[PDB]
Amino acid sequence: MNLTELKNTPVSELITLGENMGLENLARMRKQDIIFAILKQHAKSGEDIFGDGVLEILQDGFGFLRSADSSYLAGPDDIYVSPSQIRRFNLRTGDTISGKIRPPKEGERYFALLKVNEVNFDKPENARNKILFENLTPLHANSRLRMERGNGSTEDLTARVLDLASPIGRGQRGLIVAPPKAGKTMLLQNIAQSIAYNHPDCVLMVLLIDERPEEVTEMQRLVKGEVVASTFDEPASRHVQVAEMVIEKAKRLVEHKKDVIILLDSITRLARAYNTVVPASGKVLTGGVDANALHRPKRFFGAARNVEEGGSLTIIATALIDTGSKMDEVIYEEFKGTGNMELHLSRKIAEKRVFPAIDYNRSGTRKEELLTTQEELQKMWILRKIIHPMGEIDAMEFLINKLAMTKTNDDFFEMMK
Amino acid sequence: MNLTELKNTPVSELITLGENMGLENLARMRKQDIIFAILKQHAKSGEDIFGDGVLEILQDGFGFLRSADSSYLAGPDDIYVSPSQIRRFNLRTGDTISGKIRPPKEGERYFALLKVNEVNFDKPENARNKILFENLTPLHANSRLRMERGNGSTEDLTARVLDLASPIGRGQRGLIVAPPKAGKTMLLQNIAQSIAYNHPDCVLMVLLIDERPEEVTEMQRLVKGEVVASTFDEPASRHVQVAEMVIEKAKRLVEHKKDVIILLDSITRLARAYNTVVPASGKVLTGGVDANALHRPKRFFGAARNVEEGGSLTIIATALIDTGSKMDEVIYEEFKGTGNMELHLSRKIAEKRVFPAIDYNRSGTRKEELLTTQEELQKMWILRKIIHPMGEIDAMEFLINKLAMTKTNDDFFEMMK
Amino acid sequence: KPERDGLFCARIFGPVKDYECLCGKYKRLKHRGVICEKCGVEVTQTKVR
RNA sequence: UUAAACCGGCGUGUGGC
DNA sequence: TATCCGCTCACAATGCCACACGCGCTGCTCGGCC
DNA sequence: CGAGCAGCTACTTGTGAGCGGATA
Ligand SMILES: Nc1ncnc2c1ncn2[C@@H]1O[C@H](COP(=O)(O)OP(=O)(O)O)[C@@H](O)[C@H]1O
Ligand code: BEF
Ligand SMILES: [Mg+2]
Ligand SMILES: [Zn+2]
Repeated sequence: MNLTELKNTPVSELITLGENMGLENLARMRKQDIIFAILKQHAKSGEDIFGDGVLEILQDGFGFLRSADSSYLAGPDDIYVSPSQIRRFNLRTGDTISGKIRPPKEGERYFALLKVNEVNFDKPENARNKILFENLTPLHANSRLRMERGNGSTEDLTARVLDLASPIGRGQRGLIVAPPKAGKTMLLQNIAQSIAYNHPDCVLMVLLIDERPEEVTEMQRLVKGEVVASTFDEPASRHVQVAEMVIEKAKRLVEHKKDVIILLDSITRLARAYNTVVPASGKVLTGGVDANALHRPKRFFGAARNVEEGGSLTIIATALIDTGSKMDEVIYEEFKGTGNMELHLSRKIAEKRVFPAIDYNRSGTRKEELLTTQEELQKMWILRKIIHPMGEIDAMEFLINKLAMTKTNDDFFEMMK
Repeated sequence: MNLTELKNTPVSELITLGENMGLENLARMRKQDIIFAILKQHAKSGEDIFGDGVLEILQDGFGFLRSADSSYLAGPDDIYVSPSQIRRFNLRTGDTISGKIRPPKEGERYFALLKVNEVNFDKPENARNKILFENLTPLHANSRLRMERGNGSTEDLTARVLDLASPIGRGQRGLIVAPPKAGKTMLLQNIAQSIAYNHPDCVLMVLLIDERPEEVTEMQRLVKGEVVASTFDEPASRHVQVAEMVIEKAKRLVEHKKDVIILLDSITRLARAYNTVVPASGKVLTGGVDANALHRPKRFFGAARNVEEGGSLTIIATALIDTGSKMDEVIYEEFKGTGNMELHLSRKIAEKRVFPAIDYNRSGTRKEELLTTQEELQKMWILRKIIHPMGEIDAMEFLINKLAMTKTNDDFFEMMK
Repeated sequence: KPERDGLFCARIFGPVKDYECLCGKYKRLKHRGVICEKCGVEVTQTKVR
């Protein structure tokens, strides 16, 4: 009936369901076509459907409702919405519109939304009584979000490392600078699992850009919340499509006073995709980029801000370096000064199988006093000072050793003293 | 009678056979025309034919059955199939359709398939009871495939090198980065012979792109399984034709829960061929490529995935570098991050006649714990660590020496200790 | 060009060009009076049509 | 076998004799 | 089962000349043989 | 993919013969 209640179910289950509903065996069409035909048959039975979809507007004027499992892409399960609702409520991009729908007749392609029922888990009056994203006051990260899991595990290491190096807060803009083969994807998994198991009160939403399909499957069923991915089976156009989908969805959810955390990896890949989709302007700068080809990525990394009136938008994005090329280096230059949170993963310690390989030297936090209290900052500062004796390798040794003997932050602090 | 039973026979044998069947001496027409006329005569005798062919669909709607020895190309021995069977079973591209056929009358060109008998070595119900390729869950390589032969030969070297550097598993995506004159073709032959002699349980299928005809003959009668090649006597159109043939055949065979290994060499040649076949879009990027001219190669390299429910699809592809041009370098950039398995062949050690010239530094394996067990990983890691003292040349010396004194992996491990 | 067996055709009526087949395989004067291998049309002048 | 040259059907309306 | 009587349809309407014109968009169906 | 198929004219006049026709 609903979309996700059929999409979180496997393809064989949907085939069996469609065959149970008395239909042409749907194991020949794709899963999206399977659900489309199942909905068409259910609507033929003599009833309406109750659908849900995130909203997209093109230069035409009407609205498209993309689904979750489709990674916010174009498909037959996308619901059509007449522009009349957009003229009524001014529904911008990023509404999980939930409402009643009817089957399409000949000459049509998608289901038509009759009436609105749910606007981003809120009353449709919020569609007419709310505040836009460009008008509020962006602030610094006020709330402190603990990263350590609390079981003393071997991957807890990574979390507690960050906790004693640079914590994460609501409304932060985190950029990870790491060469290839530094343990990026398991770091994403570790930090996401910790933030979702320790703090289920905050909402997670992970973005994957240019990964392997097995990586997509390992990400999608392992972390909580929506797992949006955009792999190589789609061109840079669909890359920017899903990117703009998720950014406007996060913007609207923040407007709805919600805490939205966006993991992103990596930024250089989406920058290349954008360079691919934007035409030239007659001139080519260093690395092979354009003039406006940086405006999209800039905006995309800077949409992060802390909303002091309600909700927040935090982003944790990784970057690619040591690729041999120039464009990645200039992109890192442009994005290393725009973020309000910078962290670095070393490769020399990574290739020695000593993980995690944090750069305790280049790690930093913008205005950390709003993220760390009195004696909390005392402890963090004195430990930074005692680690300050010039060290990368045996500094990682000291950190990992004193972190493996201990379970929590206070244990480490009160055993080192 | 059947196709391959006449095609694996030489041309003089087919000429003698056709002359024995009481026919116009067929040494004047090509071998494909010889077999076509022989089949026409056998059907004139008063009986039906039993043919087999891999399936192709164009925008028209009917189906073409290409043969094995034809390297999946257009020819008179390709069987015609009415679109009715495609409407019935939804036979996509990549079925070795085996069935009954009748001779064509005037106004026709090819034999017409009457009824279906064998659908990818399975019952035609599998044509209606199966799962598509885009719907399953791609995973990592679980199974471990040994590469060493086990005779202590001088080319066993190459295999065991890889075995102690980066093994190969079912569902892997291997990319070899090698400059010209590095020993590519004999490496392909060595690894294929080892995987086919040590593990006949797994199925092999080798792809050759832009090689010499003598190389085609040396490849076709030396390794097991189907040896598909596409040399320069065909344009880039027929290049992409045979490429799409073999990829959809592998996809369907994997859907049939079969292990399919695809050797490919090289990727830059097929990328150039694709750039040749795709029209421009008004803009030209670095190296002289298009926007969508990378989508075909991307898909082609990323079709590899491990199917945990049954069957698997592994690819071992070589790439071209140090060609002086740019397009090959950008292609290597695009394909070095998309693969889940990267290996490098050096040229400086190759030109010193010290083979094989593995880059033990840049060699790697994505998520190798699923490919290597407890003490297995212990041994591999400690040997990587003791080889880690910065070395290319005398590192190759140490490897080749300790590999020439010894016969198996465990011998090396228990004699080095 | 004409269809294989449509209203307009070559192997049914004749060549659309003087001494030129539809495929262009036989175009000289020596092949005048022989059919091709696929269409099978007697190459001649258009008057035959 | 070779060389040269080449490669308005219909209907409607209007007006005039 | 004859004998007009009338109903109903086919067939036709100079020859030339000169000029001009337009003989359409989009949804649906069908064809299944490069 | 092509092609097609199609939804989106009307008081002539006469002259003639073929066909009811009806009616005792
Ligand atoms: N926290 C960690 N603990 C243990 N091993 C790690 C950790 N992080 C990374 N590694 C090792 O480093 C490798 C990084 O894997 P890969 O995905 O290829 O690179 P990246 O994650 O940097 O893209 C993994 O194979 C893993 O074995
Ligand atoms: F997964 Be790697 F960082 F490309
Ligand atoms: Mg990664
Ligand atoms: Zn011809």
